Amino acid sequence: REGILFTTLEKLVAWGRSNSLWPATFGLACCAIEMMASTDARNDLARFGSEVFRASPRQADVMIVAGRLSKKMAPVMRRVWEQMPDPKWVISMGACASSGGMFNNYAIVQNVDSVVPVDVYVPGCPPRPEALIYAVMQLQKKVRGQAYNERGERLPPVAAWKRTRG
Amino acid sequence: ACPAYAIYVEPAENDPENPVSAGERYAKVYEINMLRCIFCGLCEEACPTGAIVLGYDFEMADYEYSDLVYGKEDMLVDVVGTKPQRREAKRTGKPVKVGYVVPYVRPELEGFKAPTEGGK
Amino acid sequence: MVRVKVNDRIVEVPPGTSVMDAVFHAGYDVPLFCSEKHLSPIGACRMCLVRIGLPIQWQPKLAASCVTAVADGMVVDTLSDVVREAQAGMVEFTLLNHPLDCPTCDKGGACELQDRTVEYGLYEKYPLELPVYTRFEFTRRHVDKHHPLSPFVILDRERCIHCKRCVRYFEEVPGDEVLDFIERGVHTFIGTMDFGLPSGFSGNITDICPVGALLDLTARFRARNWEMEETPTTCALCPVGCGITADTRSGELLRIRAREVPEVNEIWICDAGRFGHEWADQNRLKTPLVRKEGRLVEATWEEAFLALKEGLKEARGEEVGLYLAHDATLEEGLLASELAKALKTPHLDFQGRTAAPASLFPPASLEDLLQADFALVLGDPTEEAPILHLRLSEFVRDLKPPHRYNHGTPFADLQIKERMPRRTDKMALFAPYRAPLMKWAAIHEVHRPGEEREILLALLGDKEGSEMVAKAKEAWEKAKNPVLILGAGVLQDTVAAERARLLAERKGAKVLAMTPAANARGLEAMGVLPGAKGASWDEPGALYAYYGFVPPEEALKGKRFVVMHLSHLHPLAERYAHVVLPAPTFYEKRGHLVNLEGRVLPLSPAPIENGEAEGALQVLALLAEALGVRPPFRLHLEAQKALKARKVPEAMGRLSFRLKELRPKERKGAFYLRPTMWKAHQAVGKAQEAARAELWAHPETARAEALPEGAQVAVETPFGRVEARVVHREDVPKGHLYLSALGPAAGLRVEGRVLV
Amino acid sequence: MVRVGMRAAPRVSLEALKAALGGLKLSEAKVYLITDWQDKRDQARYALLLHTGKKDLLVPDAFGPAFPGGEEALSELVGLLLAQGARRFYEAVVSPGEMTALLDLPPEELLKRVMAIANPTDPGIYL
Amino acid sequence: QITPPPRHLLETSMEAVIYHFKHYTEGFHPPKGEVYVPTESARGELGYYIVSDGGSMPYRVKVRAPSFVNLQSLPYACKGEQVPDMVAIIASLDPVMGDVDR
Amino acid sequence: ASSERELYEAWVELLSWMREYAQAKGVRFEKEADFPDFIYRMERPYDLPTTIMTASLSDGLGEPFLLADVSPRHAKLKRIGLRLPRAHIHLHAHYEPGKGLVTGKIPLTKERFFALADRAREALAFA
Amino acid sequence: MRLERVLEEARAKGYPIEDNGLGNLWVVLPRERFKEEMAHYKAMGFNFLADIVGLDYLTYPDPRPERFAVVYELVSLPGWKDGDGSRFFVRVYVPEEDPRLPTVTDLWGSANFLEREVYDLFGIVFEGHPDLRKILTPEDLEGHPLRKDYPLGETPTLFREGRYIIPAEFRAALTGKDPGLTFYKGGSRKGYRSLW
Ligand code: SF4
Ligand code: SF4
Ligand code: SF4
Ligand code: SF4
Ligand code: SF4
Ligand code: FES
Repeated sequence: REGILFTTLEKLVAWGRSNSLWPATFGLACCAIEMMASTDARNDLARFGSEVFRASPRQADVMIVAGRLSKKMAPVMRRVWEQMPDPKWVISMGACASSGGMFNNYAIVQNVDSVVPVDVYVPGCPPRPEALIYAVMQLQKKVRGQAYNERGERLPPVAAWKRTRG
Repeated sequence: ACPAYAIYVEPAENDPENPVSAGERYAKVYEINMLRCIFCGLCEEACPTGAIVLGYDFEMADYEYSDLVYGKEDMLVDVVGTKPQRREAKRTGKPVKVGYVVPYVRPELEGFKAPTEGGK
Repeated sequence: MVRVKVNDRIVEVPPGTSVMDAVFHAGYDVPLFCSEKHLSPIGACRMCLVRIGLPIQWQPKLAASCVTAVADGMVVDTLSDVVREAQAGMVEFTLLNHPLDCPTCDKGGACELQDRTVEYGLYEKYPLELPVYTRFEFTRRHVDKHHPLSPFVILDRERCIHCKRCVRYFEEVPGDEVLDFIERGVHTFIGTMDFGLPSGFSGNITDICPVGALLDLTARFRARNWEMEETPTTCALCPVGCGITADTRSGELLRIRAREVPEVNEIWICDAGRFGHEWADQNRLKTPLVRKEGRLVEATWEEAFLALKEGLKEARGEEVGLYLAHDATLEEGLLASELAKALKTPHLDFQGRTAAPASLFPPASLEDLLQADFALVLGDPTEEAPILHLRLSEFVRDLKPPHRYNHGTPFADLQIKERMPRRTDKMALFAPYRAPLMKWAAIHEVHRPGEEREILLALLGDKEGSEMVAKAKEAWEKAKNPVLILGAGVLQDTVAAERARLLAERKGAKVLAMTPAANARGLEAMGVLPGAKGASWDEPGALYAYYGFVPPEEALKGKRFVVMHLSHLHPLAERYAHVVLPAPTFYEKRGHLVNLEGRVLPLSPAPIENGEAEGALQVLALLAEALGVRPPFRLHLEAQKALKARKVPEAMGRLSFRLKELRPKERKGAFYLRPTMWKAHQAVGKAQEAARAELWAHPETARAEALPEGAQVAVETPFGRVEARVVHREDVPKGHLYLSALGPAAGLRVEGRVLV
Repeated sequence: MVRVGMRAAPRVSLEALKAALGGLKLSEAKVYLITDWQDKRDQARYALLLHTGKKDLLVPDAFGPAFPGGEEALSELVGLLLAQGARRFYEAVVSPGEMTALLDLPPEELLKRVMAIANPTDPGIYL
Repeated sequence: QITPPPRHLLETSMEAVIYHFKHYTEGFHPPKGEVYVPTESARGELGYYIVSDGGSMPYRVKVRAPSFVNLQSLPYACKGEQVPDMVAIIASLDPVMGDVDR
Repeated sequence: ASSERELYEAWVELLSWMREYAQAKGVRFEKEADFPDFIYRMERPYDLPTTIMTASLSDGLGEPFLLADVSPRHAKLKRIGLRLPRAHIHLHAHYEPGKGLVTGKIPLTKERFFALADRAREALAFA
Repeated sequence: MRLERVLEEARAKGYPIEDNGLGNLWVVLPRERFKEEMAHYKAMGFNFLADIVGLDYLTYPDPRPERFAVVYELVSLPGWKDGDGSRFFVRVYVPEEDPRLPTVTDLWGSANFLEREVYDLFGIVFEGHPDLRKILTPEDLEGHPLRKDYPLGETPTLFREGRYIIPAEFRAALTGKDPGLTFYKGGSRKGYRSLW
């Protein structure tokens, strides 16, 4: 029941969800290859708990928006995001997803927070694979409830808990 | 020359008694949106004083858009680390540890503090 | 017409065409430093050099195409290898001693030198041979840097390439020789002993200097030229409405510049229009206020309109006042007029309405002025309609409108020679003081206030005036097509305007009416004038009223409900107004205005941070609904349709409208409200002390009233209390004190008293 | 294309929008919530452009929490659009200097510009 | 006009500052004309149809996207093949959709 | 040769002299222009002791009455030059080793500079 | 080789031949003769159809016959049966209010997708197409992006305290018709070309 209502139990389940981040592959653009390189045999996102990679949205919690989110893919991704279990986290990978990138035009959503609740933002073009590990570590200590912004605020464990989805 | 248009410069006049820049003009506001920045190098290639020059840190992921606009005093050579790194050093009591090592820093980065080849 | 050939092309062209202008007319190009639009060309920069054949018989040496006339069937070569060689050489000579300040130069990308250099320099000399940019490896010229010549103008004597544009302008266009060189040879640098920059047209050199020597101090170190957000619009401070270009970036007004529109102003702006922009973005009202507990508090729009409904629930249509501001667009005046048709009230007016309507008279085209024979002026153009002075500089020198080429205003008009003589016999001026233009109008008689009407009588010929007045009568007679120019005193003094109308009809002659209000002729044309009762913009007659400016303090007293639509907050409002709302400035509105020559000019909106404002259109649409009367206007498009229906022509189209009704008012003459170019609300930053109030007196009158040469004397007027620096002047008649009326209260005579 | 409501009057604009909306079927209509300042929704203001395909509807910058009680009106508004069958919600980001003049442009320019610049939005962020 | 000035003489010549400034703000203006050059990519024939109008920015840039025309052969290729083989027969073509959609 | 250094060094001394005069007579001294090969040096080395190349003694009205310039680090025929505006007065100072700073062959003493500046103050300044 | 024979065939047919000094050839065919001529072009052995590039000449400083211009690219593979290697372009102007052009689907199936793109990017409808279905832009998108009267749709870049940038009013680089920040553009910045 939501991972709450005991001081030890919420710490425990937050620990589990933090290190057991099961990525949901959503490769969009050239960010995708520097995403996969965070799993190659120089630098693997295969230690923290993300070795296995369930392409299914019904089985993976972290959605890595790796590339430009073109508008014709937005509504589809929409349902794909709703086709995730509720304990889900959404990372915005790359400049084109986090921001509009250099493609300031009619074609691209200029910030993916519009359609999906973003957990962590990561600048870069392409973000070095180790920066992707840094972003998942950021998300790690966020879902543990150990993350603070520049204004001093603690951030909720799971973004996408605060939106009247519909 | 910024092809992504992430650089905004509000200028001002040097105060001769306590000047900040070498000429008669300095940058009162220098903010760069790391989410817009596509990391070209044209800013470095156009800078005639070598002031703005790309560095090395990549551990810059943060949680909030409006916090990813790095400011002048968040990029001056005096500083040691990225914004989330400094914020963690404050909320943690643990000094900044850079997660990269390089054989050496360029001359154009005079002053840039980094681990250098193992001399230390 | 005359035949010319540019390197491959044949052009028909009128004779007086400069070779450079014909070259551009063929679509070709040549560097340009010495010559300029509307300036007397002299071969100085030696940049315009072309090849000329006059038979194939090439000229022995290269002819200065900027100052070389054209002949029928003359061959012009601008592409010869030798031509580009010489052009690059001259460019290198010019660039020799520049201070290397481009990065910190606020002229930035908009430096004619930069562009001509990047165009013609470094001809491919004959491989991947290592090129060298500069050969001169000696020490460069260094002189005094960033010297403010005036609170508006900055001077960097290093960057000057010693063209003649600024001094040639100052001699020719304003007729104020307040700038010239000091030394000669290479040591030459610019200086003056006239430091305040007396000419009220000083700012325009700011734009002309092809280098960053002379810059706009008020826009120093804000942004680079290409970075600024450019919105072209029209300045509505005074009725000539020059075309301007407003540069804004990041929500605040950075810099105002001149926009070329030869119909009204060629490339010129007055110092007040161009440098008086600090007040737009500095401190202004962004929240509608409400008077509830004996004080003003920021309120929602809903609560403001609720209070409006309730305070006007029993508001009768014969007690509501509709008083608009002198910069009101055609749309606003038309809506107010239509509403007063519906909302039957006899008292509506606008801020700068004249007791004698300016619509009485046929508009005069300024190009018709250049073709005109004589100019009979009563009043001071420099203060009432500033750029007329500059247009007068074109007229009085026997200049005439150029032929309109394919590239518009010609680069080198041979009609303008240097140091041209200014005629003393082609115009006649009558002003209450020795007007600065009296230099060029020998026919002059310094009168006193309330004397105009008698001068007009004498010029009509029914009685005998002074020698000067009889001479002006004579010259007006001999003139076959003269132009009559009326000041603010006449337009506010019914009978004098009547006699002027009589003179300008009996002799076929157009009229220039210097309205104290900008869009006055449009509001008249759109129907803004009081009715029977007649509570005018200064009269405290109405019981409910809408005000868009600062009326006399006595105007407010007695009313039951008063609603002001301001942009800034005036103490007259936080103590007498019931509902105040934000109003956008003329910079940030959108619509059309009517010049004093009948030409409508657009206001495009500026991207300035207006706050939560709504245009006076929406304000009246909101105010009439509380009254039951459904307003016809809320948006701009319907306003454009109802305008075109009201028979107002397109932009730049001249609107023909005459008017026959006079509403005179007595004038209690003790103090004079001198018409001022500078406007009261412009006293911000660098205009603080420049747009100060002044009290001018004859030295005998000074000694009699004990007014020292430098005292800051406070004075009380129905228009408020203002303190003013005192000036002794020998031409002001005895017993009179000219108070500088820094508002659109020009030409008015009102009582008052001097506080201690 | 109609223009209903006024600036900074969430309740008046909302009630006029209820009345003028009626039983309009929005199965293929498009809703553009134009705003400024992409990130900071905490103080955001919102204008609405409703393109039904057969006629269009404009409401100026009168919605959003930047106005007192604007978020409650915006909540009712998005709930209303969702009730009538809307599926496609869009947000266009324009400069504050644009938003005000934009409502004075001809219908074709305003509508073309907005439909060109639109960002697909999750309506949940405004509920 | 084609290459920015060398970085060392920015402190010697005015012309250096002019060319650096203009090139990095405006750039250069090539002549009016259209151009194309082909090359061999890991996915076949590539080229740019570049129309320049004499301005500092190209008038139009069209890309001959090799994977874009190459993809038309999918219904033919995978016609009659197995369902699993529809994957290899795509991978055998090496598509890059950043190239195709473009 | 390397005398350049002492020249620039002596140049500093000259500036020092200038400042003293300004502080005595209560006249505004202003740093006019710095070294370009020091502003525009990006990674390049800079060996000069100061960054300032041109300065002046300005009256109350801002018009200078005494101007001084020194040749840059990379220019040929290195010198120091002096000028009186409006007075067609120009001086060419060198630095000869052992003797000192010379106007031609005449050494340039501090008191000579003071007399020239005082004459300038009395004569040229408007206020 | 077949390019030379195209030249000797067309020049007698009154077809102008556009050439820049770089080695690229344009052959302008009118609307009608286009279809049968290019059918013969395939019959001449033009196997390979590289490009179909759509052009909007609206904002070009010099005017042109028509707003839209469609260019096909015909080639002959050097390594096939009879490989010459002749590659050249065929330009055909298309009216703004008559965006008609018969398809080359019957000759090449390659123009299946390519032409569709031009119907997506431009208002050009290609007659004789198997299926003109919008390829790239979203289904609900209204209009044709690449024509100059269609906005690019830029969105401002954001900063800390109200400070923003609108790029189209920010860009310092000049297009062909933008005269520049001085009174005009001449010399190198009205076109520059080095002489080898
Ligand atoms: S940020 Fe760079 S690497 Fe990532 S999708 Fe955008 S262009 Fe590609
Ligand atoms: S690398 Fe420099 S020029 Fe490129 S986007 Fe970043 S700030 Fe702009
Ligand atoms: S200051 Fe400017 S306008 Fe005047 S002569 Fe020098 S370059 Fe020409
Ligand atoms: S005036 Fe022109 S050449 Fe001189 S520093 Fe300014 S932009 Fe550069
Ligand atoms: S003369 Fe009048 S309209 Fe022209 S700039 Fe000055 S105040 Fe504005
Ligand atoms: S010499 Fe200046 S252009 Fe003729």
